[PDB]
Amino acid sequence: MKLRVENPKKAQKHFVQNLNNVVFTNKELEDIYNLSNKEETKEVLKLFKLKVNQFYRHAFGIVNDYNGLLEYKEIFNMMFLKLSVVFDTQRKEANNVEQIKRNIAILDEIMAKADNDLSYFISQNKNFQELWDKAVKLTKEMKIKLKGQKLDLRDGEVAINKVRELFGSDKNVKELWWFRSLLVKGVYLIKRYYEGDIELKTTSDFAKAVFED
Amino acid sequence: QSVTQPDARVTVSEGASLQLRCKYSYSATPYLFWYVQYPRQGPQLLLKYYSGDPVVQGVNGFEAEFSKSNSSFHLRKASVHRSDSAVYFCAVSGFASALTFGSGTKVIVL
Amino acid sequence: GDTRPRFLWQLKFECHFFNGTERVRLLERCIYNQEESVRFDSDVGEYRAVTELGRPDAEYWNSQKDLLEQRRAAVDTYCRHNYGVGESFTVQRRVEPKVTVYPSKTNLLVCSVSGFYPGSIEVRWFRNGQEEKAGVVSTGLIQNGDWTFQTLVMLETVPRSGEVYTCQVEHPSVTSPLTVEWRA
Amino acid sequence: EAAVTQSPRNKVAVTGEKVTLSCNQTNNHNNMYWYRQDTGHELRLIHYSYGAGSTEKGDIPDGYKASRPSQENFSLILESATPSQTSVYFCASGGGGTLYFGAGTRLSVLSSA
Amino acid sequence: EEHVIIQAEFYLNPDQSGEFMFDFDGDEIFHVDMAKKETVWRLEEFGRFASFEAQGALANIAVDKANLEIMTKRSNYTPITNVPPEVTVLTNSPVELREPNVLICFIDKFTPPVVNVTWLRNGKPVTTGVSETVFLPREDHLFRKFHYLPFLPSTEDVYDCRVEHWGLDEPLLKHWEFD
Amino acid sequence: PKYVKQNTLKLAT
Repeated sequence: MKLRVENPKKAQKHFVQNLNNVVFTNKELEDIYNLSNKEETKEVLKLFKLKVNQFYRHAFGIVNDYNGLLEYKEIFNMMFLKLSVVFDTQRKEANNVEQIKRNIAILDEIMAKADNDLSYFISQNKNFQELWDKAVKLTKEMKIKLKGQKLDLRDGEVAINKVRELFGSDKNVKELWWFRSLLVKGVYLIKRYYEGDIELKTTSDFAKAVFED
Repeated sequence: QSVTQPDARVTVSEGASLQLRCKYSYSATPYLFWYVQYPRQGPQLLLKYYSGDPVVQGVNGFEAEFSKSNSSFHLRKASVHRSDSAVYFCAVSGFASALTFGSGTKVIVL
Repeated sequence: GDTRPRFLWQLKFECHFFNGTERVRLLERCIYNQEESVRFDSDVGEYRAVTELGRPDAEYWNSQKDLLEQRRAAVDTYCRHNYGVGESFTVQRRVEPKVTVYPSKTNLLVCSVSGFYPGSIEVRWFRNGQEEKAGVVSTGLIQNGDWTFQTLVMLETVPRSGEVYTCQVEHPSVTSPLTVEWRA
Repeated sequence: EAAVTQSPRNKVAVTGEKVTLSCNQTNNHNNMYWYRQDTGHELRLIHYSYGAGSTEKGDIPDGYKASRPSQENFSLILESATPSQTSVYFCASGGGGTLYFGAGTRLSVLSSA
Repeated sequence: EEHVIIQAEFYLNPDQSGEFMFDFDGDEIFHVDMAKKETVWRLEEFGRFASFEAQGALANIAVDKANLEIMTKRSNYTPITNVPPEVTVLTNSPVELREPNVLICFIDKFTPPVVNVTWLRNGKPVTTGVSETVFLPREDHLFRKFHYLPFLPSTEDVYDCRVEHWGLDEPLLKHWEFD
Repeated sequence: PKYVKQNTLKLAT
């Protein structure tokens, strides 16, 4: 399985996987930005907001694609716990351009460190690696077994039904909710791609693994 | 208020044509949706725009155009069947895949 | 004025070394405000609540096999490891003491040895041959914060011209005891 | 059976009472949301969850607490009900781009002279 | 006992201040800067011989902050009791007019770890060349902090180390002057 | 030669 970081440096567990309400709301974020109330700041402030957005997409990007890997919450929560610390500085240096740039470089590092720890736990769970790949396999099989198949979105559980239909007997599909969840996600991708939207290719590590070779 | 709807309540005599106005704000990689909610019910997917053909091919003779230019996602239908007397909400997808709905326009077909 | 109450949390990981690294004790402690609530003493092997507030933590952490495992081996992977890492500029650090004597108002004499490291030092007050001990008063070892020490060993005195008061000190930085004579 | 199953359908609570709303989704979806809609307005999310064990705050969390004990259930909790909480609540499911809402729940908090 | 190495970390609310540092027999080996998120060696030399991944401090402090929250609540919002500092001022070595020396301000035995320190020369604030240390640990869980003021010994100059801390009843000024 | 540190752990619940 292709990792986000090829030779992962060992990852640490802080046992923070059960934390909830770690994601900052838009109101909370806006209160932080409103502290940067100066013309000289406005330019970099825009850069800052972009990073936070990228940051959020990166975090959920991991949960959407790897919720099957146990340590996924740990990695996700550690990201937002660290981000909470960066904001302590932001709140004290709201108009310090250089420091705001530094905070931006730190968010990248945080993301990079998450990609690293992710690649590490995946490289410690061959089982998961196989099952993930099998899902990309069974989803590719779906790219064909759906050519002219009728797919009605706006109606209940069409996806899981089409998954239970095409593979409802597979041991993994039967015992692993996370395996099923990847398959269903795939049916939405197969359709959305076939409807003139190659954007899907680079929307996630799953979409990228399925729409290639 | 990423998305905005200026039309509170728009009434149109049956058979006619209707156009619900919707302009967003995310102005980046908009994931625009339209939802319809008939009385005593919960919003239903009316039509959605991913990223491709700016003209969204909805259902029940519905269509919406995504003009990054005017940064709007207006909704319009050819003939306004009286079976369309309900409220309409346009919205955008969030970071956690949550929908942020607009004010909402109520349509009363005569 | 800012008078909002404060809440503090401190975490300490203490590596205690005896005779090189032959004996190593690791003490991990959690402190809320100024009260230690829970700890892990490598001499014990498991976390122990120091306070009722800390009981939940001792129970939770001791339920983690992989955690107790890492902690029980930290004397090696963490303590001994970090010791070696900086031994050359910490354990083996040595800066020669600057010694200079002079009188003060209050008679009263003061030796004053400064800028030395480590802090283990001996200061002896001599009156050309003998060694006073009743009038000797020390301020004690003083850590300057910059990896150097200083201490002032004073001396009650009733001098006569021609006398030779001398201050001597021995410190790991030098093999032969330093000496500074005083004339009066 | 419904894909998204809310419950109860109607609820009348005395100001101060503890109210719990349930939501079941058999779509094998990971994301689940809770919105509240005041008559004549849009849906505003209270809390959301991206999987079992998870729960994050939304645009209007004050007064509410959510819980996601299993992949299929996401309940909304009202510790001490207040008249302002009188409204219609909708639950939603998600895994594929769009959100699949439920029937809805009418809640009325009485009392307070 | 012969040596003690201490990894000391703290997080303080509502100031949202955190610190990560290593201690050797009471002296600081290094600490990583909150904001800059970089390892700062107490003595320039140390960095020539050792290294630390600052990012590790970030992970730790992040959990430390989460724990302060958990703990504050579990304790029922029991606030910390202020303990005033003990201030002493003295020179780096014996003074001699025309001889460059350093004035050291010792702030000891206090908590919480928040203090304002300003140097005064004849009543006027001096910042030129001043330097300071980060909050150092103590066995009783209180803190220590050093402030330095390079200066030129004189008979006319009269220094003051002005210290502020919630533990005090008023700012504390510690006098010092040649002779 | 890199200094190593102990990981901070999340308190119970």
